Amino acid sequence: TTLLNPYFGEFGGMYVPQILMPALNQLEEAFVSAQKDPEFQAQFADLLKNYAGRPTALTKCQNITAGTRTTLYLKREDLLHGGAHKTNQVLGQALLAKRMGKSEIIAETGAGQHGVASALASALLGLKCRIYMGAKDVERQSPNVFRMRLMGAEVIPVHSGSATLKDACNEALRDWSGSYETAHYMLGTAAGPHPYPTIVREFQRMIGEETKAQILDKEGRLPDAVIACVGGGSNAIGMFADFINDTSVGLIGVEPGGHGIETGEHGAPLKHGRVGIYFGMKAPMMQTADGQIEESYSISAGLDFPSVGPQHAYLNSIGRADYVSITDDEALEAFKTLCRHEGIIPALESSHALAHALKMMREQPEKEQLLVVNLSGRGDKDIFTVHDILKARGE
Amino acid sequence: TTLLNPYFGEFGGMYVPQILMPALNQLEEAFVSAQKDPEFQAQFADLLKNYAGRPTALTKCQNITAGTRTTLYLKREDLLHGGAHKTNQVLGQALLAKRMGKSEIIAETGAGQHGVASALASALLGLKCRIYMGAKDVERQSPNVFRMRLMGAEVIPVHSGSATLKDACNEALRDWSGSYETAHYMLGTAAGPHPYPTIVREFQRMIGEETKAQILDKEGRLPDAVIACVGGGSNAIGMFADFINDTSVGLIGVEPGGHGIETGEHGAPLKHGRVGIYFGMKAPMMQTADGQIEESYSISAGLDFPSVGPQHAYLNSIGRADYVSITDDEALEAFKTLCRHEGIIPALESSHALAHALKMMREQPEKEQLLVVNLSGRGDKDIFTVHDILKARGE
Amino acid sequence: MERYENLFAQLNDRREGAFVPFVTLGDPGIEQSLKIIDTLIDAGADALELGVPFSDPLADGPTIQNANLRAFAAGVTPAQCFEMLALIREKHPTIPIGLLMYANLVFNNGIDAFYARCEQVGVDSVLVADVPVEESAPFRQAALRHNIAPIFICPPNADDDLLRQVASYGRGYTYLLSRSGVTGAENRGALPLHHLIEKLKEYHAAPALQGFGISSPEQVSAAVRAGAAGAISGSAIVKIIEKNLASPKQMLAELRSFVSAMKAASRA
Amino acid sequence: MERYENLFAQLNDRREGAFVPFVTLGDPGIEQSLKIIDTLIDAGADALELGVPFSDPLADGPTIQNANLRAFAAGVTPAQCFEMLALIREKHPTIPIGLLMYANLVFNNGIDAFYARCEQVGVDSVLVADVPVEESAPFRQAALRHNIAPIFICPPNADDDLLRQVASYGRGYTYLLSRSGVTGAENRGALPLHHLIEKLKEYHAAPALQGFGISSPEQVSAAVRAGAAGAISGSAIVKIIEKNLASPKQMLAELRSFVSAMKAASRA
Ligand SMILES: O=P(O)(O)OCCNS(=O)(=O)c1ccc(OC(F)(F)F)cc1
Ligand SMILES: O=P(O)(O)OCCNS(=O)(=O)c1ccc(OC(F)(F)F)cc1
Ligand SMILES: C=C(/N=C/c1c(COP(=O)(O)O)cnc(C)c1O)C(=O)O
Ligand SMILES: C=C(/N=C/c1c(COP(=O)(O)O)cnc(C)c1O)C(=O)O
Ligand SMILES: [Cl-]
Ligand SMILES: [Cl-]
Ligand SMILES: [Cl-]
Ligand SMILES: [Cl-]
Ligand SMILES: [Cl-]
Ligand SMILES: [Cl-]
Ligand SMILES: [Cl-]
Ligand SMILES: [Cl-]
Ligand SMILES: [Cl-]
Ligand SMILES: [Cl-]
Ligand SMILES: [Cl-]
Ligand SMILES: [Cl-]
Ligand SMILES: [Cs+]
Ligand SMILES: [Cs+]
Ligand SMILES: [Cs+]
Ligand SMILES: [Cs+]
Repeated sequence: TTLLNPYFGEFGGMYVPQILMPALNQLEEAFVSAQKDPEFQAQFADLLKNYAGRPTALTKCQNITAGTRTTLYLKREDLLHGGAHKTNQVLGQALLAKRMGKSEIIAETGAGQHGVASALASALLGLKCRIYMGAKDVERQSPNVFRMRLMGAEVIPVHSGSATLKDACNEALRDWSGSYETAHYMLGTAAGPHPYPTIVREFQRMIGEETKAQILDKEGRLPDAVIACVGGGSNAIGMFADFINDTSVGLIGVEPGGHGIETGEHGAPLKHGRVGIYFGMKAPMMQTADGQIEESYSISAGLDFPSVGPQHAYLNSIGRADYVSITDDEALEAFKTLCRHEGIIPALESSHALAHALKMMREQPEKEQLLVVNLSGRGDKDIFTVHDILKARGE
Repeated sequence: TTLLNPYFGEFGGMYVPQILMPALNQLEEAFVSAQKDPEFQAQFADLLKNYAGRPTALTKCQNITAGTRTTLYLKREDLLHGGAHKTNQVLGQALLAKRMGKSEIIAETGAGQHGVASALASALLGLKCRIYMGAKDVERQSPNVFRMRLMGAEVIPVHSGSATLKDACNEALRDWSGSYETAHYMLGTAAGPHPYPTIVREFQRMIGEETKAQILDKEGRLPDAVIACVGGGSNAIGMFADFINDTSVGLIGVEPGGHGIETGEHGAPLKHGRVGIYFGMKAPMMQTADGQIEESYSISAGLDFPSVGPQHAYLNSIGRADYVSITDDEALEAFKTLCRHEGIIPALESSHALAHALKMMREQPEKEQLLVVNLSGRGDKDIFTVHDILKARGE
Repeated sequence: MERYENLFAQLNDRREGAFVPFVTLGDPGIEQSLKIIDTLIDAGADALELGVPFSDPLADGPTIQNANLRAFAAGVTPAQCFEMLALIREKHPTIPIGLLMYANLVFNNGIDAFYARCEQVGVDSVLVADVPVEESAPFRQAALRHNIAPIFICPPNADDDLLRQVASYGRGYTYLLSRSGVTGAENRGALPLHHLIEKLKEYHAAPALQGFGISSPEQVSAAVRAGAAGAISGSAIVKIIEKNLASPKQMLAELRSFVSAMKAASRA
Repeated sequence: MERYENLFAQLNDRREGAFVPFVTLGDPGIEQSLKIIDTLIDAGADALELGVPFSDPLADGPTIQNANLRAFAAGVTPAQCFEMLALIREKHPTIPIGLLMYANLVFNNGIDAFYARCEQVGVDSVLVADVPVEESAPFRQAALRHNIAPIFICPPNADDDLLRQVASYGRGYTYLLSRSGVTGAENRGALPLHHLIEKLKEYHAAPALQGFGISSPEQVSAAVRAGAAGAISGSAIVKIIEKNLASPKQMLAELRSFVSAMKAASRA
């Protein structure tokens, strides 16, 4: 029994060992309670404003759309404290953890942005934080490992499986199944068992709410489409939520195409996977014929995950949102383009969303369209990775 | 002849080769014109708000002042696009460059934050940017070198002298003396020949203006003191300017004490140097008995400069501002403390200001005082340097 | 079939508890795994709990994670597991066989078809580790339609509602979890919780087997003395396999010794 | 004294321009520097421009930057420069000697005292590179009080106001800058700007010497033909020093050859 619906159509649910069900029910009750608590809302709002720096800017691109009929704005989650949208919902979940009398935090991280967010919130609010991170990601997102540790978080490399985000997720959940009496699992994306996809959406939805107010102010209308990259789905659902009932507004989610869908080295289960049960949820996933979970791949650690949050699977199924993919090379071109022509260094995850918006413009350059890209984070964590590539490439 | 006063008492002036005087007069006239131009003011304001992310938050420390009568707020210039206060005045100077019909930018950088700011503004506004950086700083602030180059700036290592900020300054000015017909020198601090100390102050003064409005809103009064680190003096004068006529408000500037004033390895000329003429200005500087310019030292590249802007020398002389020093070890402790107890990773430059505020609190813990520290930048650029130190230290 | 019902009736008549080893099917290869299983039975196992290798076993600690990996290194697939199960049943007609499954492997090509395959080969129960009672309906329905017992878990902190649901929905045996956390020999569970054992009996639940962290005869004795119908040990058994990979004869001798000692403890 | 006035009168009588080499005092050491200077004079230099080594010479390019560094490596200080100047004057009573100074070295222990030291040793002019006319008052006042000519710069883009100020405030000679930028042999300045030369004469300025980038006899001839009273060459001279550090006799022979050729060009 739950207070809220754990499903989005066929997708979602609470597919965890029985041991963890009380913890999920406790979290759901605490969330419902907090959502109606003016003191909680005021505390959360104060942290967002005065600590994290909300509202974030909405920047009109001055250069990259020249000579086309595309107007492009970027929602600047890259300017949020910590450097990505991840910080928003961590502040809410950290307050929930305290509400529930818990003094420890477990988190998984891939790009290290959720880990940095978890570490900073734990330092601020007096929680003991441990972060699981795949060993491959420890290497390719190394600046974030240094950041987490300087903030006093324990960072635990995960060498099992692909040594990437799914492997960190596995270890986080294993840990929680033994430590839930004292530890809150601060899941970092809109996936996993209920109530996480719901809580993460509700604690990210200010992204789209602010976007709407900002675009109305600057343009006097709604966008033709909002575009966001999709790993587990948090930044995209945060941007999408407040627009779901605005039927004219396109919702476009961008999965990582990796080396190309045809190579099998990608992270695009919503469009190229099939429904399965893993990580506490019924959702599209990359899986073998026999139902083993496949290893994903993306140049971007934050998108390198073989599943996707259940609300995205649902929105796709009913046609309310469209999902596409962008390859590593497309993402890199968009990264370079934004750096050189707008003076913004985007996260490689966010570069997938930008790459798709640039394609929408370039494919149909006389199509009048007002677009918003969710620029989910800054690319400081990626500069060494990108440099090494462009050099090996001979640039 | 000038339109504005080039001096602050005895300090300042225009001590450049005769060749450069027309360029300085042209810049001064363009600045005076722009300051009265509503279109220019609107363009600058729009960039600050919608591109850079102003106003920046004012964060109340929740943890580091516990058990004392100090209330401490941090002005969050670390949240500005680019990661430091440097971005504010670069946007204004870049618009001046365009106003004057110039298509190229020269800048010096030490911490690489002014270089990153110069590069991002040049990418946005269509200017060709070249940045001089001492070779020592290329190493110890390496993340910023990668950032500048990805944004298409040319970064030129300077091996002469100390291979630090003064050496980059020297090369920038040498270049400008030959290229001023086409290049604007985007000086990055409140120093150098008139009109730079004035322009930099006026294009940084929103820091203190916002601080005043924010502290009035939250506390219903002015601060007892505002505290800022002082390299050339831009972030400090930006914080100080709007408070100069509020005689009750203390203005405290923090120079780098390096390995200790007594070692001679520091960057604290205002308090430990003597008046000289260098880099286009009459100002306190670190100099030998015979008047050779001494090499400075600081753990922080942004403070590692053997002079100081003339308005700070003036404010000190009349007693309106007080100047102190903080050593490398004090700065490091403040860096660690903010990371672990507030979840903010500060620039090592900014950590000098914080360290002094922490001393004010700890020395007199029952003294009631409302303080603001200008947190001039984020410490992403410093994390490798700090890590290496704490490790060698055996932490 | 009634294999668990018959076993528990026989054990009751002898005033005895069950000892039930867990191994991963195909660890460290198909042939050695079959020999391992025959050894477990010959040494006194009353029933078996058998893992089908899965890519991401989120209720298992390193020891059994490593068992899964060894089976995969030997190229073991669910299809090969079903071939093994048919061979085990053909040799051993009465021993209850329970599978430890993760949901995706059951759900993969249809839940009904999975349970139908289980019936074909003569499996008696299926425990789906990541499906709580709250999500169990299509799994337990399919199990019962194919004469398979669906196994449910009673955690230490189980409330009354959960006790009633587990008693009603489960068959064959009730899993009495020793402790929170994941499988592992090193992390010893608490004594069986008498209150849960007694409540399950009040509600006519299938007999309880205590599992997780049971690695010693003393713990088996303690489970039975507390009123559980028996105990399951996995990691302790698997460690013997892992230790003796280059010494297959020694592996079987040590498995035999251990299983015999654990079974002796069930008579207490 | 009237050393520049006397020189220019003599040169005029001979219908000749001046050739004025620049070197850094004490490059590559005190003794070799003194020999270098005697060689320049013997080879036909009409006057000298002599640098006092300074830590941060912001109007100089790499060649002269490197001259300063060599002097510092030899431990050369301003005090030692003044000792050298006294020795040069004692040998050469009539040759005009001008110092190239940076402001801090003049301002350091008092502007008046600096110019008083210059007079003591028999220096004729001081050019402070980073002090424009706009900031010059205390420098030119102190210079004139100690019978030192303060030298001011006429850049290519000089406006009329600047022309009048330079004519009024300067003495000895007027510096006619070839080009923007910093010192350097490789970056050749334009032809002397006749308009500036003619305006300086209209305003009774001290006679003009063209400097920056003058590295060849042709450029010396061109300066004089355009109506300048002569030309200064620094980097070209210093390169001969730099090239021949391990070969002091060859250094002096090449300096002599070059200076002789540059002086011959001044007769054009
Ligand atoms: O002796 P140990 O500690 O290795 O425990 C071995 C248990 N093997 S098993 O198949 O009973 C088993 C039973 C239930 C499991 O998860 C669940 F409880 F969530 F359902 C996992 C494994
Ligand atoms: O031949 P080059 O190119 O080396 O030029 C040598 C010039 N040496 S100098 O002492 O006349 C000289 C004169 C003026 C200088 O700067 C100033 F113009 F700003 F004042 C610098 C050096
Ligand atoms: C998985 C991580 N990051 C994901 C990420 C993503 C993708 O995750 P969501 O789909 O949950 O927004 C997008 N943008 C940025 C900047 C990101 O850091 C992480 O930081 O742990
Ligand atoms: C010199 C540089 N930085 C200086 C600096 C300073 C010191 O310079 P000002 O005194 O001009 O604020 C303070 N804080 C930050 C974050 C800084 O980056 C530079 O980035 O080029
Ligand atoms: Cl429980
Ligand atoms: Cl733990
Ligand atoms: Cl626990
Ligand atoms: Cl649309
Ligand atoms: Cl000029
Ligand atoms: Cl150049
Ligand atoms: Cl020029
Ligand atoms: Cl005060
Ligand atoms: Cl299946
Ligand atoms: Cl049954
Ligand atoms: Cl002096
Ligand atoms: Cl005179
Ligand atoms: Cs456009
Ligand atoms: Cs994904
Ligand atoms: Cs306090
Ligand atoms: Cs300084």
